[PDB]
Amino acid sequence: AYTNSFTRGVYYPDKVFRSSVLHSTQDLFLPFFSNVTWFHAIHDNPVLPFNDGVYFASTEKSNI
Amino acid sequence: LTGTGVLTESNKKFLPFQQFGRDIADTTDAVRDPQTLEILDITPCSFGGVSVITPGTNTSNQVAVLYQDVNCTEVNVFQTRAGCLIGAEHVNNSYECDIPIGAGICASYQTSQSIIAYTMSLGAENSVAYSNNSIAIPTNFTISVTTEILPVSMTKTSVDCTMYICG
Amino acid sequence: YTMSLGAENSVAYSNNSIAIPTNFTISVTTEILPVSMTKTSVDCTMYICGDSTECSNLLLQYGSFCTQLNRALTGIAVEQDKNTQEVFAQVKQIYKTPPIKDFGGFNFSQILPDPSKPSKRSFIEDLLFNKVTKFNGLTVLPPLLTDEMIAQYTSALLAGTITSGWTFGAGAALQIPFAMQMAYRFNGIGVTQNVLYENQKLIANQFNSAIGKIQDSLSSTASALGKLQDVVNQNAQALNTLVKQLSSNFGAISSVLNDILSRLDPPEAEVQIDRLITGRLQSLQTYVTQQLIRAAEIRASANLAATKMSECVLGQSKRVDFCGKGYHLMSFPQSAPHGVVFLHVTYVPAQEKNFTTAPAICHDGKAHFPREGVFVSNGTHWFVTQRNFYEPQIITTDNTFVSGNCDVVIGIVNNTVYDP
Amino acid sequence: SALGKLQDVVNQNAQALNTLVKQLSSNFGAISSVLNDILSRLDPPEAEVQIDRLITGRLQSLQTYVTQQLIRAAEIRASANLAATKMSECVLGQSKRVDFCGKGYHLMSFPQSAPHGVVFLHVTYVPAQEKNFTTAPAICHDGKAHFP
Amino acid sequence: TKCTLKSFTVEKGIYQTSNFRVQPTESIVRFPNITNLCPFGEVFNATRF
Ligand SMILES: *[C@@H]1O[C@H](CO)[C@@H](O[C@@H]2O[C@H](CO)[C@@H](O)[C@H](O)[C@H]2NC(C)=O)[C@H](O)[C@H]1NC(C)=O
Ligand SMILES: *[C@@H]1O[C@H](CO)[C@@H](O[C@@H]2O[C@H](CO)[C@@H](O)[C@H](O)[C@H]2NC(C)=O)[C@H](O)[C@H]1NC(C)=O
Ligand SMILES: *[C@@H]1O[C@H](CO)[C@@H](O[C@@H]2O[C@H](CO)[C@@H](O)[C@H](O)[C@H]2NC(C)=O)[C@H](O)[C@H]1NC(C)=O
Ligand SMILES: *[C@@H]1O[C@H](CO)[C@@H](O[C@@H]2O[C@H](CO)[C@@H](O)[C@H](O)[C@H]2NC(C)=O)[C@H](O)[C@H]1NC(C)=O
Ligand SMILES: *[C@@H]1O[C@H](CO)[C@@H](O[C@@H]2O[C@H](CO)[C@@H](O)[C@H](O)[C@H]2NC(C)=O)[C@H](O)[C@H]1NC(C)=O
Ligand SMILES: *[C@@H]1O[C@H](CO)[C@@H](O)[C@H](O)[C@H]1NC(C)=O
Ligand SMILES: *[C@@H]1O[C@H](CO)[C@@H](O)[C@H](O)[C@H]1NC(C)=O
Ligand SMILES: *[C@@H]1O[C@H](CO)[C@@H](O)[C@H](O)[C@H]1NC(C)=O
Ligand SMILES: *[C@@H]1O[C@H](CO)[C@@H](O)[C@H](O)[C@H]1NC(C)=O
Ligand SMILES: *[C@@H]1O[C@H](CO)[C@@H](O)[C@H](O)[C@H]1NC(C)=O
Ligand SMILES: *[C@@H]1O[C@H](CO)[C@@H](O)[C@H](O)[C@H]1NC(C)=O
Ligand SMILES: *[C@@H]1O[C@H](CO)[C@@H](O)[C@H](O)[C@H]1NC(C)=O
Ligand SMILES: *[C@@H]1O[C@H](CO)[C@@H](O)[C@H](O)[C@H]1NC(C)=O
Repeated sequence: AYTNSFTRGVYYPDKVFRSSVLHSTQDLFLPFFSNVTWFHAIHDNPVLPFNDGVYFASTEKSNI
Repeated sequence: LTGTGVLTESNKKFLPFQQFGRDIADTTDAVRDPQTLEILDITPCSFGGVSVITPGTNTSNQVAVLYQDVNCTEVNVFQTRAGCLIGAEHVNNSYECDIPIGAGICASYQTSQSIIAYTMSLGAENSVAYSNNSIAIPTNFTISVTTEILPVSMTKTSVDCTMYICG
Repeated sequence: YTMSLGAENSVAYSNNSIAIPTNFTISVTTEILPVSMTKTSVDCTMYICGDSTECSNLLLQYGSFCTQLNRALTGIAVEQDKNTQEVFAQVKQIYKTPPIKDFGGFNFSQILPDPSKPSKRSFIEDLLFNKVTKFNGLTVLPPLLTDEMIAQYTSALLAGTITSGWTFGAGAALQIPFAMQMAYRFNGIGVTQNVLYENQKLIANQFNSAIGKIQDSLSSTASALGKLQDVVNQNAQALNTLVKQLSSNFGAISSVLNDILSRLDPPEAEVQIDRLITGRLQSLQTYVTQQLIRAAEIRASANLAATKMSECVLGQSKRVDFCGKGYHLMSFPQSAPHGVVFLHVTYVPAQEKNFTTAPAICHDGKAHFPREGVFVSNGTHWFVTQRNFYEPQIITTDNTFVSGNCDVVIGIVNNTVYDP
Repeated sequence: SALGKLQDVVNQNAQALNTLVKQLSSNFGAISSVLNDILSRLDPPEAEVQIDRLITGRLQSLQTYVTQQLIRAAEIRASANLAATKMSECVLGQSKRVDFCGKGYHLMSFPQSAPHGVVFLHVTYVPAQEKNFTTAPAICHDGKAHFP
Repeated sequence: TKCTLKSFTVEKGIYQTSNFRVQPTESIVRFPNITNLCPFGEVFNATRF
């Protein structure tokens, strides 16, 4: 299964405070609208590659 | 992280994970004190330039000193928007600009004599006696001759690049 | 798509047809010129070797490379004030309008100083200032003439133009009723002054409407000040690039000089410092060269602005399209951030008719030519009228002159010439 | 001070040449500014490096000089074009352009030569004395409006 | 000024002769108060070896 990553996967590249500024930086980011594999936990915990870094997200209602 | 500057209190709301701030030029703007979680601004220590305002040495050896873009703190002291001017007397009377300082302030050597600083005039005020039925028509005239000097040419220099570099 | 270049419009040319305007419109156009640029100053020693004795000692081996950049920047800073002085300080006295604005119906309240403001600028000037918007040894010097003083110079020039026409430029300001000043302005473009006097109310209303349109344009069109915003942006970009260049390594192990000095012994630190000095000196030389070229462009613009001020505001321009499209009457200066704005008042023909014409009229065998104007026919009767405004008059010996005879002039027509 | 516009050009060119010549005394990182002292003391493997450093410094100095001369030459060219325009429209003719040929109403001009420049003597008509008169745009006679 | 212009006569005007720069008076060294100590006590002052 795949879903749309939309605009998720952006993190603060460093610990520098900036305001009212557009800052251009090159780092390991999740490409926008890329495909991320969708796993389910109903009614599935495989081992995945790590490559050069992994973005992880989950949705919860009972802290599974 | 090291540097030189003046540390002052600030009202910048740093986020708990942010430790340093930067300006548009990528220089350090502020830091969070690692012992007490307050934000301190970093203002580089005052710097600028020293200008000497003087009448020609054929008249007097008295000079005035302008410290550009500084306050009259770190340095007969007159604070102007051009910097801190020391040695020139501030005179309320305006005159034609003589030795320009900047930001509307000029200095000159006048009256016992000393260097003074003042806001320049720009000329005498002269209202025109305008009305809807009055015309001024010249009755006499003067023929004047003025001199306008323009550069036309410059010295035709020539440099032997090989002999200059590797003589 | 392939661009057009405009509508196609053939002219109804023929050997005996002339179009002469019967009505006119007074238009006001806005011309914005840069006059000055930010008087930047860079401390080459502090920029290259900030608070570093070793770097300064290595820099001293390059001789005058450092101080000649300070010299070039000083020259630029000085010529920026020379440019401002040459553009605005063209009037020997500070003139002011009378308290009673009895200018023949012409409303100047939107270009004259507003006494209620903290700085006596006009409404339009206030609109202009509201549209146009480090510590590494880079400083900015203030201008010699403050915005208030520039506004005072433009006020003096405007009051002179309004109350004395062009007379204040040549010598003393000689008061003249504004309507008569406009009568001279009309005569200067080949339109007889009675056209002004008979249409004084219409002309004043057209002028006031054109000024209102200028106000709406400046209040609504942000792009109007692009010529000045581009200069401000170029100078800000040059300074931001110069400062950003300090973060470059230029081949060194680190862009931070203190990190090199604290980690390497002199035999290697001196090499890394020489690399940083070379990179930063090249950056300064590039900046200074770009500033000299931009300063030359600004100087050319300031010289053009001063020429326009002298031959447009202080006088009346016969130069086509020098002071806006149309036949130039008068111009009014307005100040702007690092520049000057000219409001050009021009006479533009508005409505025209197709008339039949002739180069000359025969009476008793004599060839009569107009003293001023041209001969026109409405299809039954021949008249003489001024070339720039239809105003038919009976053809008389006081309108025409005799030269030669009917057998020489090509296209001469038969009519009668009235003898008063 | 009347000839400052020409003296400043002469001074700028003299200063540029003095700076260019003085740049030969700089080391630019070399052990010595004198090339013969490097050649007489170091073997080729080191002399070539010291020479490359001096060549880089002196070539950069020449490039700076030439760029400054090109900019100054462009300024002088603009001034010369203005002077030629004034000559044609001021000396050879009569100028209707306000303040192009001096303050006042231009009558005639006379050229004079000067070192590396031209001097114009502008003859202008300037009103000297004035009176306050009452005026009117037109006069009625028999109901007709008369204009001058 | 005389040295800047390389002359013993100075014409009327304003000349830039030297750059002013405030010097620092003292250094400031900052590190957090108590990060984390190391249990060297239980190694040296161990009850039994
Ligand atoms: C117009 O002005 C000129 C000078 O600008 C006057 O000539 C002067 O007249 C006075 C007499 O009051 C003599 O004393 C001067 O020596 C004259 N000077 C020159 C240079 O000629 C002339 O008289 C004036 N004309 C009128 C009608 O007032
Ligand atoms: C010349 O043009 C002006 C406008 O450019 C005319 O003035 C207008 O006249 C109409 C009457 O048909 C009025 O409704 C408008 O309000 C007028 N406008 C202004 C600004 O006055 C003028 O009438 C024209 N003259 C001739 C002879 O046609
Ligand atoms: C000149 O124009 C200004 C506006 O451009 C006029 O000022 C207006 O006057 C009316 C009353 O007649 C007020 O209601 C407006 O609020 C005013 N506007 C501004 C911006 O001041 C002024 O009256 C005109 N004067 C003449 C003689 O026509
Ligand atoms: C061309 O102009 C002439 C001169 O005005 C016109 O002749 C007049 O016409 C009016 C009517 O419009 C009569 O009341 C006058 O008595 C005429 N005067 C003369 C001397 O003939 C003529 O009508 C105009 N032609 C056109 C086509 O408009
Ligand atoms: C204009 O009028 C003149 C006379 O005033 C005309 O000249 C006549 O031309 C014809 C043709 O050659 C001759 O036969 C007549 O003898 C000429 N008249 C005289 C008095 O000699 C001329 O042709 C007229 N032109 C037009 C275009 O009507
Ligand atoms: C990702 O998957 C979606 C459908 O699940 C597809 O439309 C999209 O093109 C895929 N992305 C790429 C880069 O192929
Ligand atoms: C001194 O030199 C200046 C030149 O700027 C000149 O104006 C002034 O008259 C001179 N004074 C004396 C006493 O020579
Ligand atoms: C200069 O310092 C005084 C007090 O030390 C302060 O009131 C003033 O605003 C300062 N001026 C500037 C331009 O910093
Ligand atoms: C100028 O006049 C004001 C009063 O308007 C006064 O307060 C000020 O001190 C005067 N300036 C000097 C230098 O005395
Ligand atoms: C004159 O006649 C031509 C005929 O083609 C016409 O196009 C033109 O509009 C006419 N002029 C006016 C003012 O109407
Ligand atoms: C104008 O040209 C036409 C031909 O197009 C000719 O018949 C007529 O006579 C000419 N008129 C004049 C005055 O030249
Ligand atoms: C005209 O009258 C005004 C009144 O204020 C006066 O100032 C002016 O000098 C007079 N003109 C002449 C030429 O005297
Ligand atoms: C460090 O100093 C702050 C400021 O007083 C204090 O609140 C904090 O408790 C100190 N750290 C520890 C571990 O006590």
